[PDB]
Amino acid sequence: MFEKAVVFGLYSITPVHAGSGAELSVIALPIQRERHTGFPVIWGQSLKGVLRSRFRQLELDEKIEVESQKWKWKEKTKEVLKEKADEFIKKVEERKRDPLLTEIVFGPATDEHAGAVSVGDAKILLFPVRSAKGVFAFVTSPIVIQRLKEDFELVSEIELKQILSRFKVELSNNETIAGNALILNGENKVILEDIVLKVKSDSNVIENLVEVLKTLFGDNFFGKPIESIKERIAIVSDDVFKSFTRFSTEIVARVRIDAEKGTVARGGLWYEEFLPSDTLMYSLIAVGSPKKENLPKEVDNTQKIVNVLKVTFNNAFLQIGGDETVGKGFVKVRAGV
Amino acid sequence: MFEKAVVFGLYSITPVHAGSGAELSVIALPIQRERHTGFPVIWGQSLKGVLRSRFRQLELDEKIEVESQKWKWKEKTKEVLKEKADEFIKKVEERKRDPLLTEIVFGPATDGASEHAGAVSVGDAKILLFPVRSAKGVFAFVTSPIVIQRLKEDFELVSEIENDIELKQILSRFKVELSNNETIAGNALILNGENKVILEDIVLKVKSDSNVIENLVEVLKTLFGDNFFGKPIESIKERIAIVSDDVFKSFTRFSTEIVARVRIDAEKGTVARGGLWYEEFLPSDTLMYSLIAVGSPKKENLPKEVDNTQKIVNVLKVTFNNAFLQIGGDETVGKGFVKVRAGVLT
Amino acid sequence: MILVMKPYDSLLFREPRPFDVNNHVARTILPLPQTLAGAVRSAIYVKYEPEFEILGHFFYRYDGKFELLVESPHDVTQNLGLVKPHRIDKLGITILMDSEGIKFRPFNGFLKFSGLIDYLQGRIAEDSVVERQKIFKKERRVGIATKEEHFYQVEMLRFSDDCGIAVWVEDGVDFDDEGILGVGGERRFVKFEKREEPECITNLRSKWKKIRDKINETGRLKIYLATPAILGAKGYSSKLDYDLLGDIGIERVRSVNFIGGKPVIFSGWDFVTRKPKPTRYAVPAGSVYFVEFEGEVKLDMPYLKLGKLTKLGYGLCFMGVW
Amino acid sequence: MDIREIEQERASFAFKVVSDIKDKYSQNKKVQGKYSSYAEKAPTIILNNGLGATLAFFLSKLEKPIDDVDYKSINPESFGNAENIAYAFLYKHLSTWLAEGNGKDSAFSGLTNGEDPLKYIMEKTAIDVAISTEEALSILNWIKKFAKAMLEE
Amino acid sequence: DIREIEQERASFAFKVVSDIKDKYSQNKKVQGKYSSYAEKAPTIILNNGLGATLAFFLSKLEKPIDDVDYKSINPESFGNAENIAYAFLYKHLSTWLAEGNGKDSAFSGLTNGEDPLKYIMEKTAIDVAISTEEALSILNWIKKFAKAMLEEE
Repeated sequence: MFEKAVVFGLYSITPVHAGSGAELSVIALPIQRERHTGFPVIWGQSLKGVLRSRFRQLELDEKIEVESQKWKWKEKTKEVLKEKADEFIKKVEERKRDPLLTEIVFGPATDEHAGAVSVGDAKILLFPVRSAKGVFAFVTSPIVIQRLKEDFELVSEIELKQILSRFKVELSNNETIAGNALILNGENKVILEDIVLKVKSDSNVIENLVEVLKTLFGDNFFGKPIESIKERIAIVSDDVFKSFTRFSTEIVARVRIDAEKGTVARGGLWYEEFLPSDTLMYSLIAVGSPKKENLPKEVDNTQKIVNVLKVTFNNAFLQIGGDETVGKGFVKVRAGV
Repeated sequence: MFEKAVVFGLYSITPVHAGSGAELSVIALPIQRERHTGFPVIWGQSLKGVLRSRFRQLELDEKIEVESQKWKWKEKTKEVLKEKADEFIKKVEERKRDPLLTEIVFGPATDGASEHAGAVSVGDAKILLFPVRSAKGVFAFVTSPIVIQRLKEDFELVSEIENDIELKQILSRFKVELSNNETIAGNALILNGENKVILEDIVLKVKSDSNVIENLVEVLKTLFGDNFFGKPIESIKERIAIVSDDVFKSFTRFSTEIVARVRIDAEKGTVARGGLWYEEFLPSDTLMYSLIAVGSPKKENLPKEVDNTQKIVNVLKVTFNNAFLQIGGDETVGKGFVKVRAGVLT
Repeated sequence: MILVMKPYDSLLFREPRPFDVNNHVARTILPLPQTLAGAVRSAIYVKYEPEFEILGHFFYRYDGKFELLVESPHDVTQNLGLVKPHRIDKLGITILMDSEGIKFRPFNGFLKFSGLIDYLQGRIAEDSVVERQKIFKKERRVGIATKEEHFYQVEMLRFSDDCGIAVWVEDGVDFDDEGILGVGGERRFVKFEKREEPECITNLRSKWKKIRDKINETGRLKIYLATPAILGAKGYSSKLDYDLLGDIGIERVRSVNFIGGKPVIFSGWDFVTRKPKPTRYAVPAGSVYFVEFEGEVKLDMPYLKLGKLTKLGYGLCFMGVW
Repeated sequence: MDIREIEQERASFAFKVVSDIKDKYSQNKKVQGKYSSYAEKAPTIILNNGLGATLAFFLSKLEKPIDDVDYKSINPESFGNAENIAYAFLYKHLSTWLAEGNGKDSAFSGLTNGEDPLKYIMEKTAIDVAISTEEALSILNWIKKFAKAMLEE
Repeated sequence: DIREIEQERASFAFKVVSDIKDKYSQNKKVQGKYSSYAEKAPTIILNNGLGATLAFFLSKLEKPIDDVDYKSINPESFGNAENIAYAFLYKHLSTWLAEGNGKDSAFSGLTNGEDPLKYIMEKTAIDVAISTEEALSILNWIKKFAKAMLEEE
């Protein structure tokens, strides 16, 4: 199964609060965090639930143009199913089912077969921390590069394969490797939100990381110049990076006000935690050949079923988490071409 | 899922104190800031809370004009609900449920949470122009390429939502870089015979380029018209300064107002023991812009005048353009008032 | 040929309790050999009781050196002390002895193949054991998804960044080396890889003669269950059939002593008939059988397959001395 | 070198200095109350005017000529009035925290690298002064908490 | 890198106060008179304006107006201690308002081309108000440093 795979990228335009956690240490609703590492994460189960719904609503509006040809789902099901396809049309319009093409891609609805694709967990790749010079910095960890090193080998692999093995850096708890826009002038040191870091001299690690990003997310970087990003990577130690993700996220106090008195209601006060904006996530999308059920001629093999997913989702803007109405969740996606 | 996006300019006429109770600091009561940058910010939950409260009040008082016609929520409830409408209005009369248009736009009350959601998604108010004192002139409106890049990235969101093309072409020519010891400011601040401007306590050499401020000025005219919140925009173009990202960060962190409030014992006539606390306020004449994304109304059985998002948009634009709100709470001491001017892009 | 299977994300292996709409909480169990056997069957089918035999599966950790981790034996106390059954002719009963008290708690964890080459002799070092937390953790995802009640809790296997699952396959039956396949319950996948047989196996394979002759001369043999086995003849029973040891050449058995945990209850889905497979009970992995054999063992390999479904990976047993 | 270790160092240092002041000046509550009020007032002065301005303002309340700006040479016990003693102690604590942290053995050894913070403000860039301002605000917050906890007025 | 004007203010004030302390360490009267004049100067500037204060400094110096170039004043060439203090104060104020803390410094000086007295003579009131703010700020810094490190009377 899952003959090939494609790489997705995410970039929080607005702070994201997706899911919760079984820890519940201080904040009432923390964000989904990995167990062994403690990094913030977007589970593939919840990430699929917004990927599929966005794909579904496109079918009702017929904007899934395949091979530069618009898709018309009403006739396609009749063309490939017939007989009860008219009843299939009624069931889909009854909200008891889902459009045909999506169920080949994202699996059947609650009411057979399986989806041709699998949605992996969205592992963090860049985290924003307030700095002294270079107002905010994109911080990573050496093992985060290691995680990206193995996963990226599934799609790209050959020049990037050779440079992928070059990602091997050991960092102490205070040294760092940072871009020019973050290093304090004269005093070769970097300050990242109350923590003083010493810059370690290097000329490959930061360049290599931004090299694979361009080759996997295009020359443009989510609406910003790529060169303006290369000066703001600050690779820190694992303990420093782990500590940042636990404490540098936005904890937002919230309360409900009753108009009868104008004050707050008793017990209606809690704190919720949000992933910061400008957080470059990435999730591996595994795609396989769909189950043969008289599918249309455009979705036979895996290479055709991945192009539709990549094209329809590149430069998209979907909402994750449970705070859509208050402007939380919008993320720009860049599929890896 | 969102068809139309309407921007929301905010101009503070009084100091604004958006309280941030999730701060482990006893020095003062800080205003919430973007943690990863330090810029002042107003969360959508706070912004939507004052929008919904104001909108509900207007519907209750029957002041909203829909399609250039008055709106009667009581009459519309019978047209929408028919049966059990009298039972429903009892909940609103008991302050247990919100009127129809409020529930359609922002969402239902807490009791009817699972019934449906709202039609609008109130974004986050981010900084666009910061007022700092200057040696020449009363003060200056300050921004930075990071804020400009953020504003340009915001139009991409609107352009993609509405499938527009000219929206991303508005700032496609904006390529402004600034050294730490450089700035681009109008002629109302430049010191005579020096090409220097002194913002707060920083001397900045003035760069020689006028296109950056000119194209920036007309961008606000696209979103806010010629009337810049009660004054001509050309009258304030001369006092707009572009500073580097780091220099702007220093202004945002430290130039915000800090006020030492106190309480006094009535009997003794002096300050009561332990009754002394200080607060932080956003300075007046601070320009912030939000971004409201509105989709089709989820709740069905709705009147034709609020059929689509375009119908919903005209309700928000009419009822909120050139209107004064109270964001954050220090109302009893006259803090938080802000002028609001909406408007769709080209 | 080993089959390294590094999980990209966490993995969940479905316990027999149903989970569709009512039992929303879905726990996880250790990967049964049938699941990995089916995954390998899918892999070989894509590349080109199955016709090929899978010896078994073990955990592994790759931190500079690549080592395979075997489930912690039930013969090891929590204080890293072996337990030996000695019989009391005065009372006519046999008890398990740890030389530090009649009561003990088995040590949960793992045991590297270096441990195996030393544990079979009758001693265990300190570095030969690894705790459970160093390999995987029980990460429980919550609130995944008229859907007010669909929120369901799921517990997965959060492997450490340097730890994965390795599947042992007999020499030959070559197929695709690098790729990705789906394993588990809720749709997940691993980045598997084909690697030459590790030097640990040949270390234990070469030193098989020494332990074999020690067992032969001492008249005592211990059998360690690397993977669970279904040892029943008609039904499913934990009692070791004496004929089963007759294959290796045991002329007679004097006494058999076995210590193991609760049995593992499992089934499967018969894709041919679209119906669930018959439920089976298997002796849990890590149990050890202490026997007093008469005769000699002529097995050329340090392992043998016991019970049914041995091709999947069940019944991987090691001959050791006590 | 995480955030929590820095907070640990701040708490330990603030408790140490506040306990030292409480023990040494236990009898006279006037100096204790003056120190507590001056601590609770200090960070806001830094925010409104700046670290250099408030450092100079502290140095101007010593009622005795100073040969050269230096926190080590100070001796608050010499002065008579409680006001000058409190100002001297607060300035000494602030400068020693900003110049040495909680000692060279601790994880945080200060920012100015042994220099007088007034001199550091004098000849360093604005970014370093801002960082020292944040550090001073944090340590003053901790000092205020501990002083309110223990010192009596 | 950028440098805040407050840093230049502090550096200039410390430089001038340390210079007068080191040069006239034996002269207690000079130090006391200079401290008193520095503490009394801002009030005079507020009451009568910056130009009146600058001219009144020269009135005690006995030097005539319209030949006022601060570079051409030897402040040590006056016998009286009061004259010495007034010359030092006038030279420091004029140097700050004409050159700041140097050309290379962040503050290059407001007038930058001639003596500030002439600047007040033949320039508009907005510029003299800016100069008055600058003079008040530098006078505050100098007064702080003098009250701290210079012997009073």
